[PDB]
Amino acid sequence: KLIGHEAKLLFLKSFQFILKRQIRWLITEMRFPKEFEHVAKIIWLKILKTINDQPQEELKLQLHMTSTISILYLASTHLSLPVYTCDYIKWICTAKMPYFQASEILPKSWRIQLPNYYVSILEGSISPFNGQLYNKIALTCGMIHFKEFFNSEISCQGLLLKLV
DNA sequence: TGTCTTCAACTGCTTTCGCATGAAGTACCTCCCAACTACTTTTCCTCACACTTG
Repeated sequence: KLIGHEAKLLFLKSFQFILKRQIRWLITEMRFPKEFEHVAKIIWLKILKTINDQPQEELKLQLHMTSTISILYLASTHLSLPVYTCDYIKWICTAKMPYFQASEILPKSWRIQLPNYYVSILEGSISPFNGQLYNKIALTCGMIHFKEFFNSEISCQGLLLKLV
């Protein structure tokens, strides 16, 4: 229950946390050591860097339901473990991600922090339409300047195998 | 003009001494309160049309 800059800071924070919860199920899910974990962490560290700069009263960050998986997606590609469609279907099928419902938090309290303008608009709003999902990845790459930072992006002779 | 006589209406009382065990007048209006559903609210997000090229 707070509006403005600090409302945003915790909106920020909550976004912070669920992604982390997302990542660890990621590790249990695939089991691809420190590596998957730390690359994902700095990726968002890098994402955060940008958010602070256009701060003042910049509230454009309200990253979407898709922003988080785009993050995990790009981090995975850096590593280049899998694929997108496969990942998405697997995730929906097993709810592997905490993606669809945002009640997890650890907030009970973050919830009450008045999901207000933001945190309420977090965790599970709706399912991806048309490019309502590849477009975000591009935006993340732009903010990220991801291609310079990470090697071999979108690759995978494994998607071909998956497909045949 | 004067005195006597009756009847009926009204006054006042008819154990003491303690526990009990207190309750209860109050109508007209109400604003507040509690409610169900619908509607509205704040912040955020993402795409779209057009113009110009050859």
